[PDB]
Amino acid sequence: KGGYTCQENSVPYQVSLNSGYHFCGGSLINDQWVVSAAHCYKSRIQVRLGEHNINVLEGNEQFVNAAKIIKHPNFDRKTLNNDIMLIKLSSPVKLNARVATVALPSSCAPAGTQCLISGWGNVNEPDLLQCLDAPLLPQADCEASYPGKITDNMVCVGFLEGGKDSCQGNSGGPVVCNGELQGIVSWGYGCALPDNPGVYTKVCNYVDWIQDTIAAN
Amino acid sequence: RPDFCLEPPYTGPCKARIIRYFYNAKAGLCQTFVYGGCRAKRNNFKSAEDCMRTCG
Ligand SMILES: [Ca+2]
Repeated sequence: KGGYTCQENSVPYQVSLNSGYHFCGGSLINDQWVVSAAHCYKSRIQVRLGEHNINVLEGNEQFVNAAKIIKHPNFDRKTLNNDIMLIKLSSPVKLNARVATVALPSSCAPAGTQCLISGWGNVNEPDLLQCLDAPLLPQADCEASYPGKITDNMVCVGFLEGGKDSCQGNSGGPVVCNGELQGIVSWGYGCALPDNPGVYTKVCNYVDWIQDTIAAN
Repeated sequence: RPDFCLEPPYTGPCKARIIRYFYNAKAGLCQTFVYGGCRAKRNNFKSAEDCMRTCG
């Protein structure tokens, strides 16, 4: 764990992917497109926006069905390399104070940059959006923690001493640094274990693929 | 029964929250567990029927 409950609607680009229940997160990058992790693929997905407590109808939510789901063409289910996926919504959503988009990276954020990670974890009890402030770690530290498992399309975010980390339910969610989406919650060995910080898809390596895909679809 | 049916459920390294079934040797039946979305082991089923058929 280690996170804290986010201030209500303070992360307006955060979405919940639901196929009967919440199973993954995602980010709204424009009024009709969401970015998430490829391992979050399901044939039928309902996107829920403007959420805080996913177990109660609060009044600010928008429920929209996914029209097209496009996984990165080179996604590897074993290594998790290229763990990224785009979802086009059935219809554009209404952008407001509680539902907004997040900017794609203008470049790759350097190690040491402080970021915000968010998501819901693992029927009437409150299930509130959680937040965690954590820095991007240097590649060498990431590699040392996961020998032979880190590719150039991944980045570690968190603490080598563990204690604070993203966990199950968080996959596909945003890692935002200086107002730009720099990572997507992907994997890790356990959660919050020392010497095994979370691994995230490095979004700056995919800006052109994202833009090219949205334009062609 | 097969050896993989006696292994504890495996969440895996991915961080999705997907409910799957696994055969619980001590209980004598299949129960649910949270699967992470990648690298599933064999004691992981999309339905109790399948789980009970394969590991019952
Ligand atoms: Ca709600």
